[PDB]
Amino acid sequence: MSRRKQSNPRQIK
Amino acid sequence: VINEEYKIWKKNTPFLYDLVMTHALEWPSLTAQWLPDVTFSIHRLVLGTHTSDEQNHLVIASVQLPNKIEIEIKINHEGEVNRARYMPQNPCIIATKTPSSDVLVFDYTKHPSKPDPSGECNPDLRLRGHQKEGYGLSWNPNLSGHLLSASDDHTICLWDISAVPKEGKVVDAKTIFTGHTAVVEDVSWHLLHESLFGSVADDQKLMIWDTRSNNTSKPSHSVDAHTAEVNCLSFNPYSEFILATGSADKTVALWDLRNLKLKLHSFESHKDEIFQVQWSPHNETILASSGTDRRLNVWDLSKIGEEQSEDGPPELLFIHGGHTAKISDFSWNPNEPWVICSVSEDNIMQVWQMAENIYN
Repeated sequence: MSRRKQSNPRQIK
Repeated sequence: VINEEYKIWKKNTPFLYDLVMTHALEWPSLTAQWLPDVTFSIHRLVLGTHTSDEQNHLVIASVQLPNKIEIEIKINHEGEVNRARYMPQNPCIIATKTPSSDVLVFDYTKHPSKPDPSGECNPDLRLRGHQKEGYGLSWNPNLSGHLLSASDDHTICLWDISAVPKEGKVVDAKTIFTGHTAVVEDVSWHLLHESLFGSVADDQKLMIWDTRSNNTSKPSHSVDAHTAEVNCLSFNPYSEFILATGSADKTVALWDLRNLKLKLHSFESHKDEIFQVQWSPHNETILASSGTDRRLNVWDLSKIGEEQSEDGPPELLFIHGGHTAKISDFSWNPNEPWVICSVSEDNIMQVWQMAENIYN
């Protein structure tokens, strides 16, 4: 588990 | 707070910038780098995806600049792209860091422009050596095909792929460097000396390594660099003794390889952890940094010590306040001076150029 990326990226369609 | 700063940024763009373009990508990218070739002119960017699902791709985007933004190619990738970097000697070749710990190599010219709907990843090389994922990734610009990688496993791996047919094969690391005692956040070759490279880690150290040394567990120098994790470094392309590091301590430090006992300068203005620092490809006194405070700061070391009338120190040339979320990566355009591309966690990619009167 890496602190450098957010745990919940969101899609823009 | 963010929302108010942003409204004030929007009102001021015509006075602070010669160019601002904003684009919301489908998924956020953790990575950004301008490819070196240019065909208004057409420039291209290597980007990646970070998704909540399994639709991951290495991405090449095109950008039209004065002399719109489009996806030119997506290539199936195993998991999110932690970082992607083109090889300076042949920029069709892109290395990528995967969450599995593999480093993958693609020749993007070998792939269909629409990715395989099956979702299979078909890398030209699979580079083995790490036990954990990571971020740092660096091609040696003086020795073709020598690639460094830094990982959360506390190690740096080096591969030499120059004699390997790019036909899907697995290659083990030629050398593994073990001097750090915590996550290695970044690694970078020196830009003029083919044997030298730096690394920075959560142990608060900058290490300088020489590939000519028989000892892979102890670097040539080990520098107590910051009062917290050191996340990024960058060697100056025009000044052979100078490099910079950026840190969770909110500062960028300036170093001289001739005497690393003493930091040369500390650039102070960021309000949160710094993740990226890069020297200008055009101007030896100019560097930039970005990170968690959503700001990208541009610094000019020729101004250290100058009398001012402050809003910040005199070496702070410009604060880019266009992003409203953490900045994951940014890249100076190597063909159009002062153009930067920056990408943030909220899917936004910005391509911008501060007003000429600011640096002039």
